[PDB]
Amino acid sequence: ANHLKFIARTVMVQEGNVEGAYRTLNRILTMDGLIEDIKRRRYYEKPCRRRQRESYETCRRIYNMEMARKINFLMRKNRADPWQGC
Amino acid sequence: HRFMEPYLFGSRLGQDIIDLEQTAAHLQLALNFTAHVAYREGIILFVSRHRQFAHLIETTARDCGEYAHTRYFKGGLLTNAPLLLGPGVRLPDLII
Amino acid sequence: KNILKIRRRKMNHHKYRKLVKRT
Amino acid sequence: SRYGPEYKDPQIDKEYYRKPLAEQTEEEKYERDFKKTQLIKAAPATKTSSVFEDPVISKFTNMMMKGGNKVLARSLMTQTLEAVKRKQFAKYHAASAEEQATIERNPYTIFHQALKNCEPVIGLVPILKGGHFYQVPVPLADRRRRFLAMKWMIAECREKKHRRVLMPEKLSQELLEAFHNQGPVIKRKHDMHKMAEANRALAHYRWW
Amino acid sequence: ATPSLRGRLARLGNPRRPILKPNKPLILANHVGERRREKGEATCITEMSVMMACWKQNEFRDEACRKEIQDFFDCASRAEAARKMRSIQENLGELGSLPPKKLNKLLHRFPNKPHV
Amino acid sequence: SSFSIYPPIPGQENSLRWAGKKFEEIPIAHIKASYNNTQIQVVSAAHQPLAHASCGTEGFRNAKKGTGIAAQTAGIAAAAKATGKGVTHVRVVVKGLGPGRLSAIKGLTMGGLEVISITDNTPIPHNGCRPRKARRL
RNA sequence: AGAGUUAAAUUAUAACUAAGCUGUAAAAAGCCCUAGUUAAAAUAAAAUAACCCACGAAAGUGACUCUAAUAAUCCUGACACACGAUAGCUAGGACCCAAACUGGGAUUAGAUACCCCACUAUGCCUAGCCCUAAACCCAAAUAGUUACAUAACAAAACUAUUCGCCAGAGUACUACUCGCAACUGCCUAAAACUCAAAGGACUUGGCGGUGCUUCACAUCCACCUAGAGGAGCCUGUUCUA
Ligand SMILES: [Mg+2]
Ligand SMILES: [Mg+2]
Ligand SMILES: [Mg+2]
Ligand SMILES: [Mg+2]
Ligand SMILES: [Mg+2]
Ligand SMILES: [Mg+2]
Ligand SMILES: [Mg+2]
Ligand SMILES: [Mg+2]
Ligand SMILES: [Mg+2]
Ligand SMILES: [Mg+2]
Ligand SMILES: [Mg+2]
Ligand SMILES: [Mg+2]
Ligand SMILES: [Mg+2]
Ligand SMILES: [Mg+2]
Ligand SMILES: [Mg+2]
Ligand SMILES: [Mg+2]
Ligand SMILES: [Mg+2]
Ligand SMILES: [Mg+2]
Ligand SMILES: [Mg+2]
Ligand SMILES: [Mg+2]
Ligand SMILES: [Mg+2]
Ligand SMILES: [Mg+2]
Ligand SMILES: [Mg+2]
Ligand SMILES: [Mg+2]
Ligand SMILES: [Mg+2]
Ligand SMILES: [Mg+2]
Ligand SMILES: [Mg+2]
Repeated sequence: ANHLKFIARTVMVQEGNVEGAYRTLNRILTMDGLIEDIKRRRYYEKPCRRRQRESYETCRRIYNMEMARKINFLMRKNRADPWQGC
Repeated sequence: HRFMEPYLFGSRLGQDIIDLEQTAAHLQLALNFTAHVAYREGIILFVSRHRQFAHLIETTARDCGEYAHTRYFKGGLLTNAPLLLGPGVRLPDLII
Repeated sequence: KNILKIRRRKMNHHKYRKLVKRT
Repeated sequence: SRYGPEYKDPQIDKEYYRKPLAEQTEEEKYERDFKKTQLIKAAPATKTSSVFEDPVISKFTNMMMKGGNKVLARSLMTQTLEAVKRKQFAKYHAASAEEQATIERNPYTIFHQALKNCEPVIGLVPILKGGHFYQVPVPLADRRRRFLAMKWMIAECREKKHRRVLMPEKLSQELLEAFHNQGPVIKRKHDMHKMAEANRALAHYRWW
Repeated sequence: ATPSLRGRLARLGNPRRPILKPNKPLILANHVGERRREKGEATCITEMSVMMACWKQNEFRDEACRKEIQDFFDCASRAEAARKMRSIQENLGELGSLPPKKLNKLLHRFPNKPHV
Repeated sequence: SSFSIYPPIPGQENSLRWAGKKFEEIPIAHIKASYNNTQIQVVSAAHQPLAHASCGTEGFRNAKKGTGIAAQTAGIAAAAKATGKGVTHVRVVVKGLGPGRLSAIKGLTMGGLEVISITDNTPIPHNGCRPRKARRL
C-alpha cells in the first residue's frame, strides 16, 4: 500500500505475447513460493500441523536430493555392456 | 571392510594400500595347499562372479584341467548336489 | 493396540464427568 | 469373428487400381500390401462396385431394416427415392422459369444435404458428479453425428405419422422439410443445441 | 545441496530436541517411484464459447456464421490426435531422465547396504 | 533488441510510449479472481472507473460464474465497454488466485484490449489477520 | 523481564462506478448500510529468510530498537522452595479477525455432526488465581566402552554411583482420608466383586466408501439393437381350500 505501485510482481509483455508473460509471472511466483503460501493461507493451520508439514517436507526433500544424487552418480553405468555373454 | 584392517599397510590419500609381505606369506601357503590338493587328485573349482575376466578364468580352468564357475551360481548347488547335479556326484575338494 | 486401553480410560472418564454433572 | 486379426479390409474402388501409375506414394504401399502375405476378407453382399450405390444410403437402409427384411428395407428406400423424385418433378413443372434453375430433382444430393442439415454439431454426455447427473456439452465424432442425424429422422417418421400414411410417403415429406430447414428433426437439433448452450457452464466437468 | 542431517533425528546420542520426525526410515530404496499420469481436462472450451456466441446472437442457426464451427471441429480433431499420440509418447519419453524401468535395473545393479 | 521485463518506473528516462501515452497514463484493469467469482474494473490513470463487469452481471448463476468460461466472457464484456470509451492499452492488475485468473486476461485480448503488462497484486498478509479454520474436520 | 516502533493484510470511516456480494460437488440462507478502485486511524498477529538447529531447567521462544540479564572452580538427591503449554476463574481495559455455545440454511429416515452464513464466552493488555497435557524424544541424572552379544518392532547392545517407580486384568485418572485462593476442581489413592486370563511384537490370508499404474469388449460408463415389468393365454412357483 505505502510502497510504489506497478513495481513488484510486474512483468512487461513482449510483442503482444500475453500467454507467455502470464507463464513467466506464474514461474516467478512459484519460484518465490507465493503460490504455495497463498494456497496455504486460505484456511488457518495450527502450529502442530505446520511443524508436521515442515518436517515431512524436509524429509521428502532430503530423500529426493539423495536419490537424484545417486541417479546422477550412476548415470555413467547406463552405457551398453561390453562383456555381454561372458 | 572391518576385518581387512590387519591386512592393510596404510592409506595413501583415501585409497587403502595392502601390504605385500603378508600377501606373499599367505600366497605361499595358498599355492602349496592348491598344489598338494592337485597332487592328491582333488577336484578344484575356480569360482568367480565378475563380468570382466570370465573368459580368462574359463580358459585357465580348461588349461589346468580343473573346473570353473563364472556364471550365475544356483541356490542349492553345493548343498542340494544330489538333486542339482546328479544321483551320486563327487563334490569339489577345493574351491578357489 | 494401546488405543483400546486409551479408549477404555476415555469412556470411564467421560462417564465419571457425566455422573458428576448429573449429581 | 471367423476372420483372424491378419485379415485386412478389402478395397472396392476400381479407380484405385485402374491408375496406380498416376502417383508414387500409393505405389510404395500397394506394392507391399500383397508382399506381406496379407489375407483379405470376403466382400460383403451389401457393398459392391456399382456406381449408383452410396454408403450413406446403405447405412440408412440398414438402420431402417427391421429384423432381417433387407428386401423390404431396400423396397422402402427405392419407393422413398421415387416419391421424392416425383414430388420434385411436380414442383419443377408447376413453377415458372426462374425457379427451375434453382429447384433440384436429384434425390441423392438432397438426401445428403438434408442429412448434413440435421447433423448436430455438439452433443450432451451425462456425467455423475456429487451424486447427480449433469448433461455436459461435448464435441461429437463424425460417425456419431451422422448416426444421430439418421436416427432422429427414422424415429420421428416411424412414430409421428398416421396409420394410413406409408413410410416412403412420410419420409418423402420429411426429407424435403429437412432440406429446406423446416422439419421437426431440425427443431430437435435446435433444441439439443439450446440445451448445450444452457449447460455450457458445466463444460469444465469434462476431463477429456 | 543435501540438507543437513546431523542432530535432526531422535537418538540416544542426540542431546537436543529432535528436529525431524520421519514417517518412514530414511533409507534409500533400490527402486524409484513410477511416473504419475497427468489428470485430463476439458479442451476447446474457449472455441466452444465463440461457437455458441454465434448461436446466442443469431437464434441458433449455423447458416449465419461458419468459421467458428469449423474452428471448433478442427480443435476437436486436434484434441483427439493429441490424446491418441501423447498417450504413447509421454510414457515412452521424458526428455530429462531415463525411464523408471531402466532406472530400477540401474539401482539394482548398485544397491544400498543398510546391513553389515 | 534489448527488452527488459521489469516495469518502466517513472524515475528513469526511458522513452517507451503506447499510442502516444507514457506508461504512467495508461489505464488500469483490476481483475479480482476469487474462488467463486471474477470481477473486472477498468479505470483511468486518475483512478476514475471507466468500465465494470463481473461474471454474475452476465446472467450466470451460483456455480456457473465460478468457471473459467464465465471469466473469459466477463473479459470480453469489460473490453467492449472499455473500447466504447476510447481505450486501446491497459495494465492488468490481478488480485487473488482463482480458476478465472488467466481466463479474464485472455478474454480482455479477445474483446479487443492490448495488454502491455500483467501485475500480480495478490493480498498476502505477513501473518496478520487470522484466517478461518480448515474444512473437513 | 521491561520501555519504544511498524512492513504486508484487514477494518471503523469518505468519494466515483457497477449491480449483485458471499457462499459450496451442487444449493439454500445471509447481506443488498452490497461489491470494485482510490486515501484511512485503533486492535490482533508477526510472509521469504528457516534446505537454518540456536537460546532457556522445562513449559516455550525466531517483525525491529534500547536497558537489565541467562547460577554453581560444575556428582546424585525430596513430600522443602521456585516455575510450569493451551483451557478455565476474578476485577479493570481493548475487540480487526477467528471462534466454543447459540440461531438460521443445506444433506439425511433421523443430523441437536461433518458443509455455508451471523454472533457470544474466549483467544488480546494489567494484577491476582487455577497447577492440568500423547507436559512423549513414551528412552532418569552423573562419567564412560564398542568388549560379550540380534525374543520381535522401534532409536544398537552395555558398564560404575544414585534417586523415583513397577507384584495379573477389569473395578480405577474410582470411593473413602490429608493437603491446596482450587467447592462440577487438583495431588496421593484402595476394597468388595467377576474372569483365567489381561497385554506387547510378529507371520499368512481376508477386507479396505486408502492411494498409485494396467484393465473391462456384451462390460461399468460414454453409446447400439431386441425384450420383461401393461393385456390374454400356456406353464412353474408362494398362498388360501
Ligand atoms: Mg468402563
Ligand atoms: Mg539445551
Ligand atoms: Mg510411524
Ligand atoms: Mg479431533
Ligand atoms: Mg509485560
Ligand atoms: Mg498499515
Ligand atoms: Mg474500532
Ligand atoms: Mg437467496
Ligand atoms: Mg513477521
Ligand atoms: Mg550456566
Ligand atoms: Mg543437585
Ligand atoms: Mg486466559
Ligand atoms: Mg468477543
Ligand atoms: Mg466470523
Ligand atoms: Mg444448525
Ligand atoms: Mg498454567
Ligand atoms: Mg511438548
Ligand atoms: Mg512418562
Ligand atoms: Mg533425577
Ligand atoms: Mg525374524
Ligand atoms: Mg488388582
Ligand atoms: Mg486427570
Ligand atoms: Mg479424583
Ligand atoms: Mg449387458
Ligand atoms: Mg416379442
Ligand atoms: Mg411387457
Ligand atoms: Mg405381462
